[PDB]
Amino acid sequence: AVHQIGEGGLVMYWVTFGLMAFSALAFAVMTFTRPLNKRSHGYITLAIVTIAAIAYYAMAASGGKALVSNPDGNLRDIYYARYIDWFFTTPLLLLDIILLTGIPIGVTLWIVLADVAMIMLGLFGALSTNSYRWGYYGVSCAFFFVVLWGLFFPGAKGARARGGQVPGLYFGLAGYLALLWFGYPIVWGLAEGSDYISVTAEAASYAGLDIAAKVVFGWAVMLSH
Amino acid sequence: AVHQIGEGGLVMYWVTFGLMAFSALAFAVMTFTRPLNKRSHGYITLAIVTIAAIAYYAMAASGGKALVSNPDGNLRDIYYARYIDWFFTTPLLLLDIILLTGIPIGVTLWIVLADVAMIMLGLFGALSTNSYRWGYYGVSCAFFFVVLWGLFFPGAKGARARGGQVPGLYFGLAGYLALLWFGYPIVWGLAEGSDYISVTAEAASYAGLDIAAKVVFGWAVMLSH
Amino acid sequence: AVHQIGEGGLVMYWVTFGLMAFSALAFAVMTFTRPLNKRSHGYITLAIVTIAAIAYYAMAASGGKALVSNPDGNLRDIYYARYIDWFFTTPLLLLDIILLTGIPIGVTLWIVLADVAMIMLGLFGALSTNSYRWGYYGVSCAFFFVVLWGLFFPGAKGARARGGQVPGLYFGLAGYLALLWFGYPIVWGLAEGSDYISVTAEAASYAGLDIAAKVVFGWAVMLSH
Ligand SMILES: CC(C)CCC[C@@H](C)[C@H]1CC[C@H]2[C@@H]3CC=C4C[C@@H](O)CC[C@]4(C)[C@H]3CC[C@]12C
Ligand SMILES: CC(C)CCC[C@@H](C)[C@H]1CC[C@H]2[C@@H]3CC=C4C[C@@H](O)CC[C@]4(C)[C@H]3CC[C@]12C
Ligand SMILES: CC(C)CCC[C@@H](C)[C@H]1CC[C@H]2[C@@H]3CC=C4C[C@@H](O)CC[C@]4(C)[C@H]3CC[C@]12C
Ligand SMILES: CCCCCCCC/C=C/CCCCCCCC(=O)OC[C@@H](O)CO
Ligand SMILES: CCCCCCCC/C=C/CCCCCCCC(=O)OC[C@@H](O)CO
Ligand SMILES: CCCCCCCC/C=C/CCCCCCCC(=O)OC[C@@H](O)CO
Ligand SMILES: *C/C=C(C)/C=C/C=C(C)/C=C/C1=C(C)CCCC1(C)C
Ligand SMILES: *C/C=C(C)/C=C/C=C(C)/C=C/C1=C(C)CCCC1(C)C
Ligand SMILES: *C/C=C(C)/C=C/C=C(C)/C=C/C1=C(C)CCCC1(C)C
Repeated sequence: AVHQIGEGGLVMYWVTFGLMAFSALAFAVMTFTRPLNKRSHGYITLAIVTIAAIAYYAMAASGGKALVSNPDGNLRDIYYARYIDWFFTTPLLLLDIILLTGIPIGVTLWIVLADVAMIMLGLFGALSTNSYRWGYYGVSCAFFFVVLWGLFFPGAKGARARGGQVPGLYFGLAGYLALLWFGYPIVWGLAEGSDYISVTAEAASYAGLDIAAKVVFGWAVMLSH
Repeated sequence: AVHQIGEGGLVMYWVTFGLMAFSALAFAVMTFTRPLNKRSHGYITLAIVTIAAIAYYAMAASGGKALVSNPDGNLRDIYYARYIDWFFTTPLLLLDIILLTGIPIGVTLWIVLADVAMIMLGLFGALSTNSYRWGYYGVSCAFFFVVLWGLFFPGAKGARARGGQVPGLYFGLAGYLALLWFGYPIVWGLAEGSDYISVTAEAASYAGLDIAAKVVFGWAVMLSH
Repeated sequence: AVHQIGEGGLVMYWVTFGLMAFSALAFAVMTFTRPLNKRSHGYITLAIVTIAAIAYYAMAASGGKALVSNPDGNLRDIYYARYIDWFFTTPLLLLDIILLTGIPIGVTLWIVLADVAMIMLGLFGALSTNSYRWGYYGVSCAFFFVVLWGLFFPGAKGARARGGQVPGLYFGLAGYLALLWFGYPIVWGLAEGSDYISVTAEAASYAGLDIAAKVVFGWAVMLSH
């Protein structure tokens, strides 16, 4: 069988595009308002939703996908565009909260590299036509746990060391992030991995997560400067 | 119909390759002549024409293209190689003149990111098989205007603030750049966009522009240190 | 004919994967042992064998390759994955020894860029379906010689200037590196270039070289801190 997106998925792509694009314009206003030395979280958060807006437009316009054979015998549309999005946006999301903590660049570096490895191995698993897809998935899950360790140990120490409003903002955003980001490997296991849920279900599920992880998250970042 | 390059286009690729490659060797001599602390514009300008030489060789040797369906029903050879070129060379061209101005890195950053977005969205539009090609094009045109705003407002302020020979060199190069770079979205509208002009006409038109934007421009940069 | 890997090549991929992966875990232990300010060669060497482990897994799992027409009339499986590996790992290998020398960043920059050009032009040659493959190869060989010049002239001067244990370590590693890295364009000439040796012979030959260039080399780096 050929498993591709339905109407419900395409509308979710357009809805999600609109949310990201609106957020991008808003955050551009809010950022270029602020003085040059105060723009860091602005630039980062703007870049997150701008890149996601570009990816969502692409997917809504029937780009950024390729039909890939799953070992169950179906051809499934793999939205490689989402991984390109995540390659830039997930390190940016992490930096948005890591920058609160003042930890050394050396520590931040291995957290973001654990994150890019996570995404890249997911991509490779998604483009695999065979059972070795699951080795990619499992090692990527290990790297996700490296990222979480980074957030809840050295990152957390940094935030508590700074004190003031930093711990509340950091633990609030990091706790939300940590819990939310578990949605992604779950959806992947069900979608690109096992070809169990429909591509519409996949698209809608990743869209909901992306709205939570970028729109909700981003507005929270932007509204607490 | 299948729209591909003719002989006139391939010779223009070889001619343009020769011009870039000659310029690269010359600029390598001129740069490694100069002392380590004086090499910046040298390295940048060398990199521009070296990368363009590699891209032009590739296209002359029948690489860097894929046949893509245009909604008019023709298959058109899209030279994705040129966009890979532009991804590196257009930020480098901008840096070549932005470095004259001493503006903050924060400003330079959003100018180059506006530029990379411009190129990338052009690529996506070029690889699109449907009418959403024009949304890519229009937003990319907006980003081009962001780049020009960067050059003619903060960049321009920086140059005038420095004074001396900087304003004359900056406004001369930036004015030439600004006007010349309008050629690209015009050609694209006629070529990758609408499939209106032949691929030979496309190749020749982008070649002429590239010779002006890199060979002429580069020699002007290199001959005013 | 269709030239693809046999069993001997796939086992060599798994063996090589195991060696890289073991080395990655070991080097992770050794690096996160050391204090934050002493981790540079650790991080670099860890990254080398981690990336190679990912590439070798991919190739062992039948990814990272595409069938490409050689002008001799055969279709040959080109392992583009190896070039993606080399794009990151060969600059990292160079930095691992260049960091001993204290030379200016400006010099290190053109050495690594000569190296990335070398790899990229090899990739382009490998993906070429025609005789222009050899122009890519020859220019890439020139860039290899640029890299070696970098190592044996400014890099070497830096090392001798520092003195102490640096010259012995630098010249030992650089001499080994220089000689060993000649294996790659030889194998390429025989494999991706001319389609003369089998893909199994290719895989085994690049694996042997990679084990020498990353496992042996990496253990030597890690065991001389
Ligand atoms: C910023 C840089 C370093 C990384 C971002 C670019 C990466 C993630 C991009 C660049 C080119 C992309 C690939 C180009 C072409 C295809 C063909 C299709 O059948 C499957 C997806 C696949 C294979 C893409 C996957 C994502 C990709 C690998
Ligand atoms: C330096 C990094 C971050 C960016 C530069 C690399 C980008 C622009 C390159 C990497 C791989 C490239 C893609 C790889 C394969 C194909 C297949 C072809 O049918 C259409 C072009 C397309 C899709 C290429 C377009 C350009 C591309 C996306
Ligand atoms: C870190 C960034 C800047 C560079 C690393 C990414 C580059 C080297 C990667 C990104 C996408 C890759 C390409 C994507 C798709 C294909 C299709 C296949 O038929 C031939 C290989 C080819 C064409 C790949 C070659 C390597 C590639 C170009
Ligand atoms: C048919 C479908 C079935 C496929 C099943 C495969 C699923 C595999 C799941 C993987 C579990 C995650 C493994 C990860 C286990 C932890 C590894 C680790 O070292 O990371 C933590 C530290 O680095 C922190 O410092
Ligand atoms: C059949 C072919 C017809 C297709 C027509 C589509 C062409 C669309 C053209 C686009 C016009 C350019 C829109 C750009 C308008 C300006 C947007 C903007 O905000 O940028 C300026 C500021 O950022 C500066 O600070
Ligand atoms: C059928 C197969 C036959 C194909 C033959 C093609 C092989 C071509 C081989 C290339 C030889 C290498 C050329 C390289 C020659 C040196 C060029 C150079 O300037 O580099 C050195 C300096 O930069 C150092 O500072
Ligand atoms: C805006 C997008 C976000 C926050 C995306 C996050 C994605 C992840 C946390 C993905 C994780 C994955 C794994 C842990 C294993 C398998 C592949 C995944 C990439 C989807
Ligand atoms: C050496 C190459 C140069 C200076 C190339 C410049 C290219 C541009 C200014 C391209 C601009 C584009 C748009 C404004 C919209 C549509 C896509 C374009 C990429 C060709
Ligand atoms: C761990 C991997 C290593 C050290 C790979 C090294 C690869 C090279 C030195 C490759 C060189 C090449 C040329 C000089 C010309 C033709 C293409 C090559 C890429 C294989």
